[PDB]
Amino acid sequence: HHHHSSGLVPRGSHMSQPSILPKPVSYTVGSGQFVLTKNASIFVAGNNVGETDELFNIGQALAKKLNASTGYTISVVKSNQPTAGSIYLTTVGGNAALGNEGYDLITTSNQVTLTANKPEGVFRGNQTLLQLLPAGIEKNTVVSGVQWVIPHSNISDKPEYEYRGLMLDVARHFFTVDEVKRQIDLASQYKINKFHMHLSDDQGWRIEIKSWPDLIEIGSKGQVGGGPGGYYTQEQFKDIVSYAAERYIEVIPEIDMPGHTNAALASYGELNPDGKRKAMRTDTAVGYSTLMPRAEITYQFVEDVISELAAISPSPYIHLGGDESNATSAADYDYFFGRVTAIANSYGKKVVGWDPSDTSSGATSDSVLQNWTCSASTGTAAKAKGMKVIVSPANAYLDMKYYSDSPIGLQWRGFVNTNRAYNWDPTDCIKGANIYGVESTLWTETFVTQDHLDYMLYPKLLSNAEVGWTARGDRNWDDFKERLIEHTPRLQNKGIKFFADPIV
Ligand SMILES: CC(=O)N[C@H]1/C(=N/OC(=O)Nc2ccccc2)O[C@H](CO)[C@@H](O)[C@@H]1O
Repeated sequence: HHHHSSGLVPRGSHMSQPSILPKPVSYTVGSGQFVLTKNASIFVAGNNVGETDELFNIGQALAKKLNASTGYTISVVKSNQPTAGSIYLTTVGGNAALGNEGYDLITTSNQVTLTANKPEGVFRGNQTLLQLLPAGIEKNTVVSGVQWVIPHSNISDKPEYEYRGLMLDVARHFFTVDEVKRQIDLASQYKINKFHMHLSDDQGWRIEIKSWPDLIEIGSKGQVGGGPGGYYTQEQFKDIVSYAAERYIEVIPEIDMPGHTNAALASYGELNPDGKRKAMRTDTAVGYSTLMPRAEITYQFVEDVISELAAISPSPYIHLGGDESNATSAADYDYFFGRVTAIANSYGKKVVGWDPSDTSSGATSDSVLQNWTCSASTGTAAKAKGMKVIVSPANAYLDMKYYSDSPIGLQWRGFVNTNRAYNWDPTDCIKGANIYGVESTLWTETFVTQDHLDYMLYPKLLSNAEVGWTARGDRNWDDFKERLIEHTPRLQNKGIKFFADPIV
């Protein structure tokens, strides 16, 4: 038998017909079609009144999306007696084998029925439903001249990995609450279920801490290249969390420590050995900054920050960073990370950290390693301690240029085009681990505008999202590539300023 790898498409990028991404466990199509008309309602039915009420909110979110493009006014009904032309969302009789996020979605001529185990699974199923309707459905304004049809079809689905996330760096360049909500919204449509916020680094501090107000008054006032920066009040952070919760997306806030701390060090002189504030940094160097690992003021600071963040962040996880502490000795890093893990745990939070944080003698088996290095020795500690691992290999570093000539992006992990972002498995990063899942990281050294985010995340994130959701045995670049071509108008319709990758 003959085999080959993909080259660039001759003559440039290529960028009744459903376009499901990520690929579901099974999808069959039969004869006939359902027609969504102006008289459609969404019916919801759970196993008890509380569950029905949650399904009602989900139904309303779906109706809002459908109404924007159809111009209809579909409303939602608490009833288990759907009428012909209805969409029906239910958790009654869900297939347990499909888990919390799984669903069956069966479309007949008279009715769409989505059956899940939990409301979360109805929400994930709804993302598929939107992809079964014609391109045009994802428009934010009314589309005319398109019959809103769904082929008679049968889908069963569930994720391969529990953790399927996106990180946005808002420290290097700041993005508004609206901009952050948009990226959360867009990612949710591809079944991303985790959003990691990199809230602080050398060039800026982005979260209001009432007990240390100069973190904002001084530490938020810049960014890479010297713009004005910005920050989130605690009320704004809560709003982001709430918006994410409506999409069954867990928000994990990161305060990076003991390295990548210049913004805090520039805000408070007492955090520095010489008692003087550091100058703010607007360059892109990494590795040089450190908290004082043997000063109690350091641990008081971390505790105040953790206390306030814990109060407003319902996720059971807090990310404490731990990458590139090149100005911290191995012994002091071990000690430091153990102390801050104890603080986090006392405030009811489990710690996530970049490698090599798993090597801290103060880590517990409840701690989580974010494995970005992906070397043979990375996560040896995590594995021995029974710590879950989230992988972020080169293929998940979405800030990497697509090609040598990309006008934005970095290249320290090589170039990562749409194909590279697809052709990998989490076990390529680490073997012998309990892999919790995958996280796409969008660092923002070189990204200033919303269009820059769109360009780098789309289509790269679609590739990563399928690696997280679809089983390895069912992943195939030739298949995905052709599906991606088909999906292109949907990206256009959503207003995503994607890169038309020539490998697609
Ligand atoms: C965990 C992580 O990725 N840390 C830093 C980081 N790690 O940086 C490198 O080590 N870059 C580098 C390594 C060797 C040679 C040249 C650059 O990469 C990101 C950008 O992709 C930065 O935004 C992060 O702060």
